[PDB]
Amino acid sequence: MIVLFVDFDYFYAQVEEVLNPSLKGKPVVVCVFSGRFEDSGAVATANYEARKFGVKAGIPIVEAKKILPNAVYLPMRKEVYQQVSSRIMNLLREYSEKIEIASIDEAYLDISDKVRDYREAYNLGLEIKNKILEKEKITVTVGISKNKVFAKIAADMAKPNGIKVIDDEEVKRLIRELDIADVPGIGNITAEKLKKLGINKLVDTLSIEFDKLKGMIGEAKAKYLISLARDEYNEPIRTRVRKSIGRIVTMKRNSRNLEEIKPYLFRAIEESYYKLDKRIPKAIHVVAVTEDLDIVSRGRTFPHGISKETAYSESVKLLQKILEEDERKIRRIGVRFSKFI
DNA sequence: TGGAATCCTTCCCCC
DNA sequence: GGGGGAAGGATTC
Ligand SMILES: Nc1ncnc2c1ncn2[C@H]1C[C@H](O)[C@@H](COP(=O)(O)OP(=O)(O)OP(=O)(O)O)O1
Ligand SMILES: [Ca+2]
Ligand SMILES: [Ca+2]
Repeated sequence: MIVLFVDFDYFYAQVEEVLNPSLKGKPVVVCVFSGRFEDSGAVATANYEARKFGVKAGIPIVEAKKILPNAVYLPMRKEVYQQVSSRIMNLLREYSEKIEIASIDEAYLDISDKVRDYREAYNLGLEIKNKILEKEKITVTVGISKNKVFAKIAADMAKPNGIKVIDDEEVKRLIRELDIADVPGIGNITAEKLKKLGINKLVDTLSIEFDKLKGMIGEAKAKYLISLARDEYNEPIRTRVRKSIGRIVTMKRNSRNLEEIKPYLFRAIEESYYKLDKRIPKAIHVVAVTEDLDIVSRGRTFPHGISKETAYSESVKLLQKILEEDERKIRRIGVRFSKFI
């Protein structure tokens, strides 16, 4: 099996660059302004000229501004990047039918049939990078290996504007060599839990009683890691299905007054129902980010779909449960819909 | 900030 | 005991 993975370089900033080419060469910061004070919000992403000074996804816009007061700061336009995304995904379909769209900027391809080895794959690699650059003026990084996980690791190593092959000899090398934190699916919380068990490299996973692993990081993530370390990971490329739709918004001020929270909640419902587009959910969840940035949710599944009218009334009940059961103020409020007919 | 998948624990109903 | 589904969270990208 041969998997080819594509990650679109600094994606939101690059689209902004493409749509306004004068940006190129400058540091560009795509921001999610939250509207509480001037420059409240976070950075969605930044191009490389900004990242090399620490300006990156996650940091507050006020912090980015302190480091690069003269960078170019743009509000995020998700819809635009999304439409550009779709176009690029279409290009890749013309290279394989088996395609796993992982994110707005990530896709895996099963090119087992279309190619014979890591020479030919490298070429198809370049064919694709070039086609996407030609048709869309967008640079991407390509990772190629024996399974998804490694395909992605290859890309991470080779970015930006790279293309990289992790063969079999390297796979075996990285199983011993690679820091387990750099393995997809392993965040700060799992990486620290693995340190406490002495797992610092993928191979260490074999020096443990399976139940102690399951006991710590959970069963599924334990099997994941073990199969990887055993050169045995082999999950297939599959169409991912939209299972949930929603939208959460930031309120100007933290609050506990019901009538103060409702309009944000209603706006959240509205945007969500538009996004549904002929989809009909039987589940609603009201989600709230408390003032200490903790996340509380109350929900309900119906035996039928939910009309906009029903969602309005039910969301207020769930919002009321939340207030009744959590004493903190609400920072962010919103909804998810799920269990589509 | 923020969308959404996947997972995990718990509770519950009931053969 | 365990299938089976909900609910509320935890974790990740
Ligand atoms: N923490 C975040 N907050 C908001 N949006 C994000 C965040 N991280 C990523 N995104 C968005 C914007 C990104 O361009 C896009 C893809 O993320 P990602 O693949 O990790 O990096 P990137 O596209 O910005 O470039 P690169 O992979 O070269 O670092 O999704
Ligand atoms: Ca990318
Ligand atoms: Ca990591």
